[PDB]
Amino acid sequence: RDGKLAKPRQLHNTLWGMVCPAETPEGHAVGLVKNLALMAYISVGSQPS
Amino acid sequence: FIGKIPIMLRSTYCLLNGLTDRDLCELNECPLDPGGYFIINGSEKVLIA
Amino acid sequence: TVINNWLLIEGHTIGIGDSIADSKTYQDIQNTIKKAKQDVIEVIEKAHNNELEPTPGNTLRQTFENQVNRILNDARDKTGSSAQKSLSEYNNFKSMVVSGAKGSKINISQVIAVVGQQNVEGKRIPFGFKHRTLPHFIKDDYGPESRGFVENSYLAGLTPTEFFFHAMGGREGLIDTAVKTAETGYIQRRLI
Amino acid sequence: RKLRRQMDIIVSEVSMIRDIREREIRIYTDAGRICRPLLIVEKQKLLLKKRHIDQLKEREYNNYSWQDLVASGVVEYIDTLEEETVMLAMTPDDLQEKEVAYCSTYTHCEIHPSMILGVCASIIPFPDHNQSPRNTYQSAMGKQAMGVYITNFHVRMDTLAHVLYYPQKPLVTTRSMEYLRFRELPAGINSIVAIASYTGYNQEDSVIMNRSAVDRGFFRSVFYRSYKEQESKKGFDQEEVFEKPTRETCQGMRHAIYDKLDDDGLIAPGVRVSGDDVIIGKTVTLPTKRDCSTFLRTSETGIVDQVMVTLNQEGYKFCKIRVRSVRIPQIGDKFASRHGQKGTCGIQYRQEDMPFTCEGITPDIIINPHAIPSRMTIGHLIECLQGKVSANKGEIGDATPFNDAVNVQKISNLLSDYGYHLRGNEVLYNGFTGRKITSQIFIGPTYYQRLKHMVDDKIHSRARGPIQILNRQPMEG
Amino acid sequence: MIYICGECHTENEIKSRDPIRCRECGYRIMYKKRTKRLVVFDAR
Amino acid sequence: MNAPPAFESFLLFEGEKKITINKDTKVPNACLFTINKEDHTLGNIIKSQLLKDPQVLFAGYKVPHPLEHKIIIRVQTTPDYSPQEAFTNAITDLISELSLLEERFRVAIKDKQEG
Amino acid sequence: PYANQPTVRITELTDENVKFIIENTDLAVANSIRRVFIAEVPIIAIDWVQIDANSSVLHDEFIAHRLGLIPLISDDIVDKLQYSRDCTCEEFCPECSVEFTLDVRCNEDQTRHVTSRDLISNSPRVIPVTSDDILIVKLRKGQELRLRAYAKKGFGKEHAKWNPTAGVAFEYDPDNALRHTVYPKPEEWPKSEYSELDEDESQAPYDPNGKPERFYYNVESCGSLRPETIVLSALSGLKKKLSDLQTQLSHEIQ
Amino acid sequence: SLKQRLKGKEGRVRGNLMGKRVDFSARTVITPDPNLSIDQVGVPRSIAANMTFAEIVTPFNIDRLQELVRRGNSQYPGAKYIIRDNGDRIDLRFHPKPSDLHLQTGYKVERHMCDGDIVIFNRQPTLHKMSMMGHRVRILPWSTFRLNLSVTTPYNADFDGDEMNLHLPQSLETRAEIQELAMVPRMIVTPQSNRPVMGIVQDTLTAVRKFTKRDVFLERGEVMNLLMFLSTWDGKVPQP
Amino acid sequence: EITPDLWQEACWIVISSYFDEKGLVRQQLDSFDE
Amino acid sequence: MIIPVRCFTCGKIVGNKWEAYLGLLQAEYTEGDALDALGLKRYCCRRMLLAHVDLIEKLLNYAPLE
RNA sequence: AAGACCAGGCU
Ligand SMILES: [Mg+2]
Ligand SMILES: [Zn+2]
Ligand SMILES: [Zn+2]
Ligand SMILES: [Zn+2]
Repeated sequence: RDGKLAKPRQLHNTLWGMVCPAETPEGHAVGLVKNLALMAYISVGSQPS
Repeated sequence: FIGKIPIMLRSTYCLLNGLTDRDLCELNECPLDPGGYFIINGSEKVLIA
Repeated sequence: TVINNWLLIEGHTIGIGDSIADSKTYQDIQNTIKKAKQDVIEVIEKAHNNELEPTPGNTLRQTFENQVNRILNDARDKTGSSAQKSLSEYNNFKSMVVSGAKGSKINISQVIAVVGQQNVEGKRIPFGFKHRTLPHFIKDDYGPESRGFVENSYLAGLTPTEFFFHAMGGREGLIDTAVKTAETGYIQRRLI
Repeated sequence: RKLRRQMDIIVSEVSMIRDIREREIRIYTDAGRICRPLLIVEKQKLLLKKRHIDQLKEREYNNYSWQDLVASGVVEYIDTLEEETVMLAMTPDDLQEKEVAYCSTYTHCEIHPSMILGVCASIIPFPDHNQSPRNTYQSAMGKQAMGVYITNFHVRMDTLAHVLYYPQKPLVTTRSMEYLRFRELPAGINSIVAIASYTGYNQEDSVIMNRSAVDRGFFRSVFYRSYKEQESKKGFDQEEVFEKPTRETCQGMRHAIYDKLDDDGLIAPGVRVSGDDVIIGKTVTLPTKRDCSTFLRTSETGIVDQVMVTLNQEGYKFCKIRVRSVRIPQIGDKFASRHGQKGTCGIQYRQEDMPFTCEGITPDIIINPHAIPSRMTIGHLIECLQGKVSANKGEIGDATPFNDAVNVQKISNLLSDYGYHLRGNEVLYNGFTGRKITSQIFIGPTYYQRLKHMVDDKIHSRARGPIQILNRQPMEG
Repeated sequence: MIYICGECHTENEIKSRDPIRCRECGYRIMYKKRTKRLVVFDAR
Repeated sequence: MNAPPAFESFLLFEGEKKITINKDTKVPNACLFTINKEDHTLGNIIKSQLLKDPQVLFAGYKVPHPLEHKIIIRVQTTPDYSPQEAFTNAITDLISELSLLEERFRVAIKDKQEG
Repeated sequence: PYANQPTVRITELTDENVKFIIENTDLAVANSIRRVFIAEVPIIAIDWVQIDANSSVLHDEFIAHRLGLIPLISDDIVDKLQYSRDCTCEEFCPECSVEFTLDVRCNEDQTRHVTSRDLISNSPRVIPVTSDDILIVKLRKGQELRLRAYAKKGFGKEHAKWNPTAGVAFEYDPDNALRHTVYPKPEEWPKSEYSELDEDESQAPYDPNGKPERFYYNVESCGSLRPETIVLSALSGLKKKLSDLQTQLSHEIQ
Repeated sequence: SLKQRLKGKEGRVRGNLMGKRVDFSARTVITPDPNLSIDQVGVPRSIAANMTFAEIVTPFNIDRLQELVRRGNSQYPGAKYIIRDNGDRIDLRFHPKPSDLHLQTGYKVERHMCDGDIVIFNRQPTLHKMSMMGHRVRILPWSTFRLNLSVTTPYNADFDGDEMNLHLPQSLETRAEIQELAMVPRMIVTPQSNRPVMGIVQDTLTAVRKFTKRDVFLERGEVMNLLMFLSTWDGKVPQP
Repeated sequence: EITPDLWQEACWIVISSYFDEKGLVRQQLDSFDE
Repeated sequence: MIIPVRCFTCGKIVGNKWEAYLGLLQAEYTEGDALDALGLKRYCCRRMLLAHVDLIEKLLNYAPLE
C-alpha cells in the first residue's frame, strides 16, 4: 500500500467484464481493492488427466 | 479425531444446506442471507480473495 | 445578507432544459464530428500508403499521433464553441459560468456537445490487449472510436466502450490525487 | 472447442487458446482464473434462438435452466487471456446485421453491456450519463447507506446496527436490482427534491430539509448497541460475579445510580438508561471487591431492548445486552443521492416555510444547483425527470445503463402528457411572502440515502480530562 | 427470576448460581422479561 | 442532544417581553419593534399593512436568525405622525379586515349549504 | 389608508375539500392565511404514551409514533379543551386530555391487524377519524399489545401530527399578467385550470398597473376537522394573535 | 529499544515535543450559516458548556462572577471551578458547597465559554497561515460549527462531512495576541501573492451578476426589505 | 427461429435464469466445497 | 416495515389504503388505475403506495418470544 | 493497560 508506483493501480483494459470499473475504495488503496463483476466466475480447477 | 475445521455457512456441509424458506424461518435464519462466511468466536469472518 | 435576501425573489436553478440545445446545433455538432472522423480516416489511409512525411526531430508515430490529436482537439473546440454560441441568455449553465461561481466552458461543452478524448498517462488509450484496446475492436485500429474518443455527450449518454474508456480516464486523476499528497507534504516539511 | 461445448470430456472450466503467430496452443484447467459467460455466434447468427427463450420463460415446472442452456452449446465461459483471440459484438441487433461492414468474423456476443458493473455500481440509475469519479463516489457511499440489512435483525445481537423505519424501493430502478434483492431490503426513500438556491443554507454541498416531513417519520431510524460481559475465574479464589453491589462497599467509588439493576445484577429490558447508568453490575472478589461493572457509551441515552443470559464454551455465565435508541435526522446528519451528490443538512424548515407548487406540494429536500455544473451528474437530473414521469404513470421507470429505448426527449414527451412542463420545471411560490419565484425551479422525486455518519457520533470536547500514564499528556480518542 | 427460553418460549423459574438449561428442553439461551416499571413515551 | 424543545418557536420563556420598542438615532421619527416568539406569519402581514399608510416613509421587517424566533420591524413616519400610531392603526385595520372576511366567509358557507 | 373590503366566493364544498376564491385583498394576507391553515390551527392528537406489553415486531416508540400520527375527530371539543400548559390541574383530566386504551392479543392462527378501530376512548366525540381502518401493527399468534395514551391540544408548530391539513393549494394570477414569473418559452407551459384566455395565446398582456387581486384556494382536510371549519378556526386564530399584539403593544406604549 | 522510542514519527521528539495533544480543544462537523459575520463562528451549547475559560475576579466583574457561581455547572452560563489564591481548586459540579461559593478579588473563576470569546479555528491539512484564524464565538442550537461561506475558501472547506478543530486560548495575554494578530479580517489579504484570500462565492456571486444587470428593477417594498438587511445603512432611502 | 428484436426480453430472461441457478456467492461456496 | 400513516410531503393519510390497493391490483387494476380509484391525485401521495415495500409480512414469518 | 492488525471518512 506504500508503493508510489502508479502502474498497478490503473484500470487495465483486461478488467472489462471481470472487475467493476467504478467500485474501488478511496485513499491509499485506490485500484488495489477491486470488486467482482456481476457475471464474473472464478474457476475452481480440475485435473488435466 | 484430529481436530475441528470451521464450516462455511450454507456450504454442502452446513446445517442450512438444502433447507427451504419455512425451515430457515423456523431456525431464525434469513433466506436472503447468502452465506459464504465463517463464524469464529461469535464473529462473522469473510475470506478475501 | 442583502444579495441572498434578494435572491429569495428571483431564485436560481438548474435542469434538463439548461442542458438541451437546438436541433440545428445538434446537426452542426454531428456534421463536425463526421468531417473530423473522415479527416482522421484520411490521415490513417495516408499513413497506410506511406504518404505521410515525418516532421523534423519527430518519429513517424509521433507525427501521426500529433496530427490525429490536432484534428480531434480542433473538432472538440469547434463543437464546444458552437454549443456555447447556441446558449440562450436564460440558460443557467451560462449564468453560472459567466459569473465565475462554478463550472466552465469546457464543462458546458462536455455536457451539451462532446465529452472529448480520454487520455491515460498523457497519451491516447493504450493497447492492453495484444494489438487492440477491447475485444470489440479489430487489431491495429488507430481510429478515434477504438482509441478512446468519446463521440457522445453526458446528456446523450455513453456507449459501453466509451463508458469504460471514461472510467479509465477518471482512474488516472483519482490515482494522481491519492499519490501526490505524500510528496507535497514531505517537500513542505523539509522547506519549513 | 466442440468437446468443450458438448461438455463431453472437457469441463467448461477449461480454457483453450491458440496463438497463431507464436505457434503455441495453451490449455488451462488451473483454478483461480476469472471468466465470464458469452453467447456463441456462428457465422453472423446467434445460436440462441426463440425456442430457448420460450423454454427459459417457462423455466418453472420445466426443470430447464442455465445448466441446460450451457449443455446446448449456446453460452460459453471465457477467461481473460482467451479474450485476446475473441471477436466480441456489443449487441446482436446492431453489430450482426449487414452494414458497410466493420467486421464479419464475430465469434461471441455479450449478454448485456450493463453486466460489466459490480454490486454497488448496479444500483446507480443512468450510470452512463455521469462522470466516472462520481460513479466511484456513489459506489463507495452505497456501502454506508442505511436500511434494513437483514430481515431477522431482531434475533441478531450485533454491535452498531442501524435500521431504517420506512425503506422504499426506488421509483427509478435498474434491471439488475431484481437480482440484488434491493426491493426486499431497500436502503433509502424517494423524496421530493427541488434544485434551487432558497436561503443560502444549502450552499456548497449542504441540503435544506422539510421539518414537517421529518416529523412524519421521514428518514427516521434506530441504532442498536450490543454489550458483551463474561463471568470468569482466573486465580485460586479470584472470581467475577454478577450481583447488585452496595455502592460504597466496592473499590470503584463513582456517582452512578445502581438502582436500575435487578437481583441478578442485570437491567431488565424496557428501562430507560442514560449516561453513567450501570447496565451490568459485576464484582470481582479482591483476594475486598473490585468493580468491573460496564457502563453505557457516554450520552447514548437509550433504552434496554433485550437481555440474554447463556453459558459460553467453558461454561461460565455469559450475558449480552442490546440497547436501542431512535435517531431523528438532524442538521449534522449526512445524506446522499445515487450519483455522488453528498451533503449535510444545512437547516430544516417547516412546511409553512418551504416553497410550494400550485398543488400545495412542497419539496422534502432542496439542493443547491452549484453541485451540478462542475460535477456533471446529469444522471441525477434524468433520474429526477424519470421519477416524476413514473409517479404519475403508475409504472416504475427503467434506468438500465445502455438501453437505447430511453432518452431524455421521450421522457419529456411522456411528461408533457400529464399537465407538466416537459423539461420538469415548475412554478414555485415563495414560502415566506407567497410571491411567485421569477425563475422556474426543477423539482421531482429522487431516491435519497441516509448515511452512517451523524454529528452525534462525531461531536467531542475536552477540558483537563484523562491523562496518559507515560507521557502525562491528554489521552488519544 | 423468570427467564423465557430461547427455543421453546417456556418461562423458567431460576435463581443465582443455577446452571442455565431450560427445564422443559435443556436449551441454554434465556431472555429476561420486560420489567414491570412503566416508561412514558412522547408520540413525537 | 443539543436540540431546543419544540415550544421555543411559539412560547415565551418567562421574563421575555412580547414587544420591545427602541428609538432609532440614525434617522428622526424612526422606531424599531422587537417581537419575541413570532415568525413571517405576522411580520409579513404587518409590513404589507404598513406599506398602505400614506404617512409611512419606511416599513420593513426581518428575522435576524432563522434558528431564533424573533422579528425586527423598522418603521419611519412623517414628522407629525408617530410610528406607534402607525403600528396600532395597521393592527386595527388588519383585525377589521379579518373580521369582515370571516363574516363574509360564514355567509358564503351558509349560502352554499342551503343552495 | 385603510383595510380592504374583500369578498368570498366558494366554488366547491365537500367533506374532504373546499375550493374558494378570495378577491380584493393583499398577497401577504393570503399567504399568512394559507400558512395559518397549516401551523396555527389547533387539533387533538395523541401525545403521551405508556406501553404495558409489546411483543410485536415493532419497537415501543415506533408504535408510539404511529399512534401519534393517527387523526382524531377534533370537531366539537378542541375549542373546549385547554392547552396542558394552561390547564389548572397537575395531571391528566378530561379538561386537558383524552384517554385511549389499547388491548389486543392474537390467539387465532391467521394474522390480526391492529387498526385504529381498536383504539377505545373515554368519550364518544373523539373516535379516530376512520370510524377503511388505519393499520397500526400486525400481530402473529401469541403476540400482544397493551397500552394507554393521553391526547392533548396543539398545533402544527409543535409537531406535524397537529397539522390539520392534507396540503393547501394556493394560486394567484393564473394568466401571467403581472409577470411575477418569466417563461423563457411561454408556448411550452400548460395552462392553469383558472386561465381565462384562448387556447391560442400563452400569456396575458403585461399589466403595469395591476397588483395581485384574486387568490384561488383549495383546502383539503385530513379528517380531524371539517374543511369548512378549518378556515374559520384559522381566521379566528389569526385575529386573536393580532388582538394579543394590539393589547401588549398598547401596554408597551403606556 | 530507546532508539525506537526516540527515532521515528510518534517518537518522543516529533510525536510529543514538536507536536502533542492539548486540552481545551473541540471537534465537530461544520455547516453553513450565511447570517453570521466572516469573523463569527457558531458553537453548540454542549461544547460551550464543556469548554471553560479562567477569568480573574476584579471589583468590576465580581457580581457577575458570583451570579455565575450561583448558577453553577447545572444551569448553562455558570462556573465549573473556583481557584483560590493559594491554588486550591473548588469544584461546583458535584455539590452546592455553599460555604465555598464565596468569592474575593484574586480568585479565578472558570466560566463556561460565552458569546464574544475569541477562539482559534483550524482545518487539519493546515497548508498556510490562513488555515488557522481567530473567530468570535456565537452560541447556537444543534450540534454543528457554523461559519460564513466566504471563509470557506481560506480553509478549503466544503460542507460534506467536514469537521474542523476549535482551540480556546486560556489566558488574557494569548487572547490579546490572537485578537491583534490572527483575526479573520486581519488575514483578508495574503502576503503570499498580495491578493485577497476571501471572496464572494457560490449563490451570492451568481446572484451578484444577476442583481447587477441593467434589467433589474426593484419595487418599493423589495427595496425596503433589502435595505432592512443592510448593517451599515445610514437610514436614508435613495431617490429612485 | 431468430429472436427478431425481442432481444430486451430475451437477454434479461437468460440473465434471470443465470442468477436463479447460481446467485452471487458461488465462488465462495464452490471453492470451500471443492 | 409497514405502510406509513401519513404521506411525508403533504400529510394525507395513506395508512388505510394499502390493503385496498393490494386488492385492486389483485382485481386486475393496473397501478395507475388503482391509485386513481383510491383518490391519490398528486405524485407525492402516489409514490407512497407505489414504492412501498411491506417487510412486516416477512417479519411475521419468524416465531415470536412467549 | 498496552500493543498489533483491519475497515472507513475529510482534504
Ligand atoms: Mg469535503
Ligand atoms: Zn426451553
Ligand atoms: Zn387538566
Ligand atoms: Zn402527499
